[PDB]
Amino acid sequence: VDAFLGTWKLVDSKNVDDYMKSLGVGFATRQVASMTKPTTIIEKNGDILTLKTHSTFKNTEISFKLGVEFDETTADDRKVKSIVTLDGGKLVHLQKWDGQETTLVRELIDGKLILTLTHGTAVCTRTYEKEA
Ligand SMILES: CCCCCCCCCCCCCCCC(=O)O
Repeated sequence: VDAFLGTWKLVDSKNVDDYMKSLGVGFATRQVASMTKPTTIIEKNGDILTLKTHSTFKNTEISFKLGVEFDETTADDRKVKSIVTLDGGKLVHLQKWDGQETTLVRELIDGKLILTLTHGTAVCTRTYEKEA
């Protein structure tokens, strides 16, 4: 996981509105989200990973061990069962609730961190660049 660690800032986003609409996020929150550029911080302490997402709108923090299920409350206030794993070099975060699923897949391409979010038929891609 070591190549994922650090501070990353959003530089590009495609289809976030479609993804949020699929999740049932209301139009006013979608407005703010389409204009926010979060910072994501990924840190490790032994086998515990901490993932922070900071912005002017909402802040979230989760800590987890790879491969061990945990309870998570998401930024849009879903209560989900989550698991994060390493699969083919990608960090795969699966959230399950009410019989639904959404995946958040992070992969490193050319030194950038690409986050792909899928729910239903909606696919959003967000690109993050590393801050020194
Ligand atoms: C947490 C910053 C985004 C603000 C949007 C809050 C309501 C939508 C939340 C949808 C799930 C989280 C999306 C994560 C996107 C990312 O980390 O870039």
